Amino acid sequence: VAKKNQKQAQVKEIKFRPGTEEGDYQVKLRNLVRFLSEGDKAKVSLRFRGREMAHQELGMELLKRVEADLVEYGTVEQHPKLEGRQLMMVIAPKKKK
Repeated sequence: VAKKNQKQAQVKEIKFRPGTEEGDYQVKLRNLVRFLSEGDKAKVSLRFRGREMAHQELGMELLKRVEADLVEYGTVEQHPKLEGRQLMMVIAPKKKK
């Protein structure tokens, strides 16, 4: 049931950045969640700029904490992985197993 249903839906993505302020980190979290709440899929992507080293250890520890922040309103469908020079995570809507 896809690309041929009725209203149909589409997964959304939200980018994040290191050293993000609580304010920006909150609204962003809500957005990502809003996508899950409705019932749609959502994935996060961390982009580094300049010295990725610092963002590497910090960007990693982030997804981990962030993933949990969602574990309460979502679940992990695809463990994070390193791709090229960017990090990406996949969050699934809190529904079924």
